[PDB]
Amino acid sequence: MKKISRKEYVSMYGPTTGDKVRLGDTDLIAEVEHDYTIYGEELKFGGGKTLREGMSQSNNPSKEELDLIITNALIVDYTGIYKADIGIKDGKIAGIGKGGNKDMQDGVKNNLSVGPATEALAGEGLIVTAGGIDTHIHFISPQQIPTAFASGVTTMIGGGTGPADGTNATTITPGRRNLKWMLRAAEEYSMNLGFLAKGNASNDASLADQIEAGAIGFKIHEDWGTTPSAINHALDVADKYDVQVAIHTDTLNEAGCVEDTMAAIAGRTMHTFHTEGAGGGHAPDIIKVAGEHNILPASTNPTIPFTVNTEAEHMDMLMVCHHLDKSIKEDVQFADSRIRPQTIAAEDTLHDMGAFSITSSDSQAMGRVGEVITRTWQTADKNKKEFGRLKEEKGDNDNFRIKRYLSKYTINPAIAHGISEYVGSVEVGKVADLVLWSPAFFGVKPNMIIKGGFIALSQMGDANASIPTPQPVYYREMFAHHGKAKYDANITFVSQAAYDKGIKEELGLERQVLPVKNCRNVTKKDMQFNNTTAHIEVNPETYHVFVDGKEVTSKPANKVSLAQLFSIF
Amino acid sequence: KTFGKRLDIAAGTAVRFEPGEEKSVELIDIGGNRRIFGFNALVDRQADNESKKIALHRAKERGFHGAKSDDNYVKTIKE
Amino acid sequence: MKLTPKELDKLMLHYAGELAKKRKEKGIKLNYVEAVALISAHIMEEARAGKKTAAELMQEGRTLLKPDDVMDGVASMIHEVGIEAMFPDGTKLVTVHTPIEANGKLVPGELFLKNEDITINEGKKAVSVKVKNVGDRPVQIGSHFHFFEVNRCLDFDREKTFGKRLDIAAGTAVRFEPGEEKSVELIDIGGNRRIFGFNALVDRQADNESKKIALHRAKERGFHGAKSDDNYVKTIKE
Ligand code: NI
Ligand code: NI
Repeated sequence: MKKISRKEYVSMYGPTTGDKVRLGDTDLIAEVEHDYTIYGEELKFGGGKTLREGMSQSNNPSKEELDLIITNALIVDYTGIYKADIGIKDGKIAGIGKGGNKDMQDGVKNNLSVGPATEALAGEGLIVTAGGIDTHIHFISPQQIPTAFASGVTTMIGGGTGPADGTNATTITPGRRNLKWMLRAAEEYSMNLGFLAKGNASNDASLADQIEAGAIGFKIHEDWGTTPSAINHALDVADKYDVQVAIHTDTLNEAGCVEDTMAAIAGRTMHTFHTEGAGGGHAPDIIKVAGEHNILPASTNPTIPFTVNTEAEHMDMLMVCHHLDKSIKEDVQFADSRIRPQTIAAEDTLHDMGAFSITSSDSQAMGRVGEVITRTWQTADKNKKEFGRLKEEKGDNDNFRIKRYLSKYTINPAIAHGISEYVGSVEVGKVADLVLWSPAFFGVKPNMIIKGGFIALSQMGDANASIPTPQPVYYREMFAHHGKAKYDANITFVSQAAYDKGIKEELGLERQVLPVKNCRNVTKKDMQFNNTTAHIEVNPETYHVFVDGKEVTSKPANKVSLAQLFSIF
Repeated sequence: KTFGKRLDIAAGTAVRFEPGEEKSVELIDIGGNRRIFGFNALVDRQADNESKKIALHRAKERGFHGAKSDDNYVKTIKE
Repeated sequence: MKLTPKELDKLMLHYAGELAKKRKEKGIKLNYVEAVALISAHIMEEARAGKKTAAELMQEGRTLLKPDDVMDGVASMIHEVGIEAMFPDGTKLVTVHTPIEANGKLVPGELFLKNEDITINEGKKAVSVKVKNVGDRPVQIGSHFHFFEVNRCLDFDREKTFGKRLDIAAGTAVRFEPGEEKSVELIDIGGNRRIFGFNALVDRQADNESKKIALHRAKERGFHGAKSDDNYVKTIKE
């Protein structure tokens, strides 16, 4: 029973229990909480390695023989930041533990058995995390998909029909016809998709068809008329059809104020976008909504993290979203009374306190579809700087905080739109949407994006070279991104109603197709870690944001992690 | 006095009111079939002098400033 | 003699009894079954002869077997013996309670719980409230019932009780005799705090704003303590 030194061990199998990893260049320190291996029996593939016939690979596999093994993987998920082997079978997470060959290994469950049929993927040294799920996508251009994908985003929930104004302003694919188109278009892409409908309508009839037509929910956007009527109608139908509903509060306050909007929501579940304010909504309050139970708070994107140039930026954007032509009087008045450095500031803090739960993007509409994950982390690193560790933190690490910022674009959005059963976290049973992160580039530049248990895109080099490592090394589409293969590795979400009515056959969808569920039964308390409720106020004058009594405001930054250190642009 | 009317201005634009600000807007009647549906759920019908009674009544109960008062309101069979 | 399956059931039981009696007779400590039967079988005949009453047999059965008659454990086992027999007035349920006793030290499946106390509803800041039954009939409210919506007779501050349940053992309840006045203990409802049903007062999320409505409706519906309508501003949904 010889013994080796961690020094070695780690370079061999990766950080084990008690060890700590630095997320990218941020001051966020992760610590391996647990490890499922059996020191001396760990899986290694290569020349004369372990994963070989009769050895680590059973010649008498279990009738569950894995399709693919990700050896020695450091798992950072809302369920823990531990170590272990991740197994994949039939496009799903078949098992998470030891695994190898029961014929020669002490603790290998038929769940994680390695056989002639299972491929080997090294993971030691890397950090495996579930794919992100940006849920505030404005389907303006099909080019976002790929970009977002390169981020660490496997699922995109939004509304829209291309570079059309209605779409440029709101994430809504209006009507069942336009719905058909996108669902049919979706077939093309490598990235789970779900579309939202126009909640903006006080016509129950017209409101139900879109859901029966594939929509996983509704969206109430200011540009379409976010009135209490619309708001109420949408909400009710949403209940009947067990589907989610997003909202972009009535800024101009024409119909009323948040008081009214909240009164309309009648306590029903509601996923709020750019809650903070800059993204749009009831000026100035709104952000105060993120403190209520029935609300699913979400942060936009640009106003995160808080840097010296943030405020100086937004002034424009409004124009290129609400058709706020840079000239008109009425326009050039509110657009200015919305980008409050106040609300913008507290945000970060609110995100730290668990006041906010999701981190959208708003792709091409006041948000970077490729900067969700990155920012979520910066914003974390930042907060740590200014506030230090957290009270809930245990041990010399930031695990708890990590697991908070992480589930902000993984498990929390998945729940927000009833798809937490299939995706959103590295847990056995769910769809194998995983991404391997090389510690140094965590939160910004992922190694590979495996979709539905099979590589869809990864960092690839000189296709002509003698090895995959040599430059140019950018992201290149992978097999599960082509042919019929794509069809097998992706899921286009829709509603039960549609699912049952056979929307799949109806529209000849070849893509996998599942229905969204459990969307009306959830509340703020259903948000992992970020489940904090707390009556907040906002001074109409100073605009200062108060919570429970105390005042919350982060300090603007002059530099951020995960930036210029990694991209030539 | 405003029942069934819209700010007589360029189609699209709007009017702003700063907390406190006081003005006299210009507002013409709504054209088309004059079928109000939605907004604040006050009408949701045809702009009628009789439908009006209801709107005025509801706004009273709902709290909109200027919504006169309920001088012994005679309820109808649908509202 | 049209024999009902019910009758056969008994004819069988009866002899199950005869064996029993016939065994101890020969001097043998009766076991679980044997006791049970015997006891039961007795009542059946007793009801037949039409002499003793239900009330009586219910008691007299406790005098059929001495703690030295049965085996060690039997006593503890037979918590009670239920048996319906046909009395001249009709079939009746003679329930014989604890017919024998712990004349032994053995007790099958006995419980060795570890002394100490369990704290119900951990950290849940309770609150007392005056509650008087101004009605002619009694009222038992339960553990997880939205107190605020209790019978429109329990006069108290509904307002102070919005979204709360009698801080007591999960399951049990509190009784109010017409007239009786007390101060119940009631913590906030946990979970997502989604009140739906009961008296139809909330049917939403326990909100300080949803509250306004509940308080308003209870006023119109007549629940004592439901404050009053100080010029209530109606909402677009309620
Ligand atoms: Ni928006
Ligand atoms: Ni948007």
